Formats: sequence, C-alpha cells, structure tokens
Amino acid sequence: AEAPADGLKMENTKMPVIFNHSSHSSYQCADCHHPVDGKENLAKCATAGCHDVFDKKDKSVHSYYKIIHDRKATTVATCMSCHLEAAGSDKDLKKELTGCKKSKCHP
Ligand code: HEC
Ligand code: HEC
Ligand code: HEC
Ligand code: HEC
Repeated sequence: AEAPADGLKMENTKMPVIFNHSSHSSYQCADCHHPVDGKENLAKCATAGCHDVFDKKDKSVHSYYKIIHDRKATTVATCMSCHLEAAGSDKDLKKELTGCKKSKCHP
C-alpha cells in the first residue's frame, strides 16, 4: 500500500496534531500500522475496540494516550519513544520533537 499525502489531521482530542508521512518515509509501514490477527492493518488507531480509551491515566493496550506518549516502547514504537531517541541530547530537537507545547506535534 501507498502512504497518503502530508497534512493528515489526527483529531480525536482537543490537542490535534498534523501528521506527515513524508517525515517518516524511511520507516516500514508496519512500524506504526502493526498487523492485527495476521492481516494488514491500516485502520485509524482509535477505531472502537482498538486504541479507543481516552482517559490519560489508562495504561492498558486500549489507551490512545499511551500509544502516542509513552516514553518507553518494546513491541511497537510510540511517537514519543521514537522521537526521544531521534532528538537524543540536544535542546532544539527535544523542543521540536518531544516537547508538550511549542513542539512540531503541539505548536
Ligand atoms: C508528537 C510526537 C507528540 C508530542 C511530542 C507530544 N504529543 Fe500530545 N498528542 C500527540 C498526538 C498525535 C495526539 C492525538 C491528536 C488527536 O487529537 O487525535 C496528542 C494528544 C494529546 C493530548 C489530548 C489527549 C486527550 O485529551 O485525550 C494531550 C493532553 C497531550 N497530547 C499532551 C501531551 C503532553 C503532556 C506532552 C509532553 C510530554 C505531549 N503531548 C507531547 C502527539 C504528541
Ligand atoms: C509512523 C511513524 C507511520 C508510518 C511509518 C506510516 N504511517 Fe500511515 N499513518 C500513521 C498515523 C499516525 C496515521 C493517522 C492514523 C489516525 O488514526 O489518525 C496514518 C494514516 C495512514 C493512512 C490513512 C488511514 C485513514 O485515514 O483511513 C494510510 C492509508 C496509511 N497511513 C498508510 C501508510 C503506509 C502505506 C505506510 C508505509 C508506506 C505508512 N502509512 C507509514 C503513522 C504511520
Ligand atoms: C485494532 C484493530 C487496532 C488498530 C486499528 C491499531 N491497533 Fe495498535 N494495537 C492493537 C492491539 C490488539 C495491540 C496489542 C499488541 C499487538 O501489537 O498486537 C496493539 C499494540 C499497539 C502498540 C503497543 C502496545 C501499546 O502501546 O498499546 C502500539 C504503540 C500501537 N498498537 C500503536 C498503534 C498505532 C499508532 C495505530 C494506528 C496507526 C494502531 N496501533 C492501530 C490494536 C489496534
Ligand atoms: C520512529 C519510528 C518514529 C515514529 C514512530 C514517529 N516519528 Fe515522527 N519523526 C521521526 C523522525 C526521525 C523525525 C524527524 C524527521 C523530520 O522530517 O523532521 C520525525 C518528525 C516528526 C515531526 C516533525 C516534522 C513534521 O512532519 O512536521 C512530527 C510533527 C512528527 N514526527 C509527528 C509524529 C507523530 C504524531 C507520531 C505518532 C503518531 C510520530 N511522529 C511517530 C520518527 C518517528
């Protein structure tokens, strides 16, 4: 399958984020779109039954907050766990890629 155009709005919450596939083109699709039940899975992450729990305190597999923001990941990277690695030690990359506000995720 082909990646969609840039400018995709992630908007399940009051803190929506613009996702650009072009900034992630060197990663395999399945690094984010993990298979489910042995089948390709390009479904929206917060689809009912999937990552559909919006309580920030929830740490279950169904937590939408966790799949995006958890600082550590084992099986499937989170946005944050990968951006923490990518930013490394420098202040600017941390600001742009990992910050809660004034970052490229949450301007
Ligand atoms: C990109 C790597 C992100 C960084 C860095 C941070 N957040 Fe985030 N956040 C991100 C996404 C993709 C989303 C979902 C967008 C949508 O609307 O679907 C969010 C959303 C939130 C929310 C809203 C959650 C809710 O109300 O259910 C909050 C409160 C939030 N983000 C907080 C937050 C904090 C505290 C961060 C620093 C540790 C932070 N975000 C960084 C992506 C990214
Ligand atoms: C993580 C770094 C990703 C990589 C690598 C790829 N995609 Fe992606 N994609 C990602 C997110 C966070 C989203 C938004 C999902 C949401 O629920 O908001 C998407 C979206 C898509 C879509 C559209 C889904 C829809 O609107 O129905 C498609 C078709 C898609 N992605 C395909 C795709 C392919 C083929 C990729 C490899 C070339 C690929 N994505 C990489 C995150 C990530
Ligand atoms: C339902 C059919 C799902 C959709 C759509 C998405 N995910 Fe998922 N995810 C689902 C299950 C049943 C699991 C358990 C373990 C497994 O890998 O099968 C997961 C796991 C993850 C994880 C790791 C655990 C966690 O943090 O909850 C991550 C980081 C994750 N999934 C992210 C993710 C993203 C970014 C998705 C949209 C692009 C997405 N998942 C879709 C079920 C389902
Ligand atoms: C590694 C496996 C990653 C995962 C998972 C996610 N991102 Fe990412 N992202 C990654 C790198 C190495 C970079 C720098 C490349 C660049 O062009 O700057 C990025 C960049 C972003 C950005 C800034 C650029 C832009 O497109 O505006 C944003 C806003 C961003 N990434 C968001 C984002 C979200 C919401 C993710 C989870 C759904 C996510 N990234 C995952 C590496 C990786």
